[PDB]
Amino acid sequence: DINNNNNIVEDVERKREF
Amino acid sequence: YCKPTRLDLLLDMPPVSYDVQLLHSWNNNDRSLNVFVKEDDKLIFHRHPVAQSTDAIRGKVGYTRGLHVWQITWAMRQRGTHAVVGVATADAPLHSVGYTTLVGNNHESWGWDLGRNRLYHDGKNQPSKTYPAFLEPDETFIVPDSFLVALDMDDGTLSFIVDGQYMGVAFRGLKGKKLYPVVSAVWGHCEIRMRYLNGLDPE
Repeated sequence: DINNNNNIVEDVERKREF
Repeated sequence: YCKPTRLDLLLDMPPVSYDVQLLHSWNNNDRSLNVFVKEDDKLIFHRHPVAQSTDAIRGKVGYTRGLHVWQITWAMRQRGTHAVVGVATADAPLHSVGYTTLVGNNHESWGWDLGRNRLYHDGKNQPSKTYPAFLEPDETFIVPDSFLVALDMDDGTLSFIVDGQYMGVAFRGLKGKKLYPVVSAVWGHCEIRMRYLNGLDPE
């Protein structure tokens, strides 16, 4: 995306906060 | 915009050894889990390329007194839309969803957005401020890859030095807190170096 990120890689910090 | 004498003194001192740099470096036990301290290069963290995420990490030491200066290196091309540099208490959050000015978005952090040339503190409730303050309103100021952060816990201020030029006090009101170096980032695979240079006790 615009910040060199993608949707494939896991958002570990978000899942840690759940 | 003239360096305080105490700062001039500190900046003149030879910088501390790598061993000492490591004592003040990024804390891999005090981070968003979307970043990590590089094993082979412990002054540098790497941010995983997570979409719609803003991520921070604090340095190992929270300062309560004295003058402290460290060097940040953050390559222009790895800044993205929100590259923020400052300090935080231990309670500041180290992550947000979306791309935002995480450092300075709350009462627990104070940040300079390097791209916007703006300061943020309690940013959901207070307006941001232009920095360096001499910039006319539409005026561009390019922050180079490396620059210095000066936290004076005795005076209770945070200032920045860019290519040897004191850029002025950015924030005041920091006396009596315990403040840690912090950055927030949004760019996938960005690597950000922090090198502690020196500190001077009060007197």
